[PDB]
Amino acid sequence: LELRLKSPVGAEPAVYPWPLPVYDKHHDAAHEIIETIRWVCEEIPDLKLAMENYVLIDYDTKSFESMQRLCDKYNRAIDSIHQLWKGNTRPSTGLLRHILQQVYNHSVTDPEKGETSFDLVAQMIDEIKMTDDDLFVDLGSGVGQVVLQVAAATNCKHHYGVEKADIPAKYAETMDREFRKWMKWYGKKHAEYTLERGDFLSEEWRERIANTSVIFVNNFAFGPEVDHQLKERFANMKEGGRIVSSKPFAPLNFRINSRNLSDIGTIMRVVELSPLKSWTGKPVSYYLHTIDRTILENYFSSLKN
Ligand SMILES: Cc1ncccc1-c1c(Cl)sc2ccc(NC(=O)NCC(=O)NCCCN(C)[C@@H]3CCCN(c4ncnc5c4CC=N5)C3)cc12
Repeated sequence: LELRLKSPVGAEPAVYPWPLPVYDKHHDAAHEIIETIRWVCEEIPDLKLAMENYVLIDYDTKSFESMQRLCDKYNRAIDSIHQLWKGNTRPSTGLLRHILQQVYNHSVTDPEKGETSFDLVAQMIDEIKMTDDDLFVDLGSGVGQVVLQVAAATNCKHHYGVEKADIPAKYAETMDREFRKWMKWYGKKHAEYTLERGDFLSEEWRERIANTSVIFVNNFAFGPEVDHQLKERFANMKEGGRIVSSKPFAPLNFRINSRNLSDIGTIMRVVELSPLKSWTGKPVSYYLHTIDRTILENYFSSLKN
């Protein structure tokens, strides 16, 4: 008693047991199956032609037979297309959102222990414009969704996620497995990444932060001691190093003077960025900090002149 979806690239099939799992009040495996089929049909125009029209319209998610017939029709169309062909690119943004949701639903089995975030991360990725020279770190990466989104979208040398908390770091291990598996199932390419359990305030992480060109950090809920210690870690970063955060680490209007020479504002430019400046989501801002020690050098040059 199960349902199978054949991979469009010949990987192992996706196997779902019956009764199908319900993930939450807004997500279930039946709709995940239907949406997976629809995404594969977008990926492969021949597949849409091979598949009969009525199949994705006339379906009963509460009927094993109807869900089985839907899977059988898609599976037969995959076989016909595989036969036609007998004669790895980066996923689209829409497909990537589906993959990340699918990876999360299969990994976070008990959510008690995405949408607006996804589109915001996509905006941040578009603004920062990382290259193969960059090293990316999401400081306090949770279950790893931001790292997975960035790794699937950019060509950074490596993407890292560091998470201290036990429950998220444990779920991240499954998120990592499920992501690699689903990305292979669709035949989609992603850059290298690592989800690690650790403390970003450790001695090991002091040098790693110093050597990171792009840091993303959701610092909104951090205490003043974590924030204070992070500013100290950022003070070792290279010129041009960037920090994208949910709360600024220095004032937007920082003005260097004789009384504030110890502030992080002496060595970084800070700008408030917003998708509102065609966005229709939450009126949210993010903060881009760029390491620039010329702020401090110019102040000293002006003291001597
Ligand atoms: C996109 C977005 N959507 C909604 C709101 C905001 C945003 C947002 C911006 Cl707006 S900018 C931006 C940049 C990055 C990110 N990334 C993530 O969201 N990444 C996932 C995510 O879940 N991030 C939060 C994980 C929090 N953790 C459980 C721990 C809490 C305690 C601390 N901690 C911890 N870890 C390791 N060592 C440690 C510590 C403490 C001391 N030493 C981590 C997000 C955003």
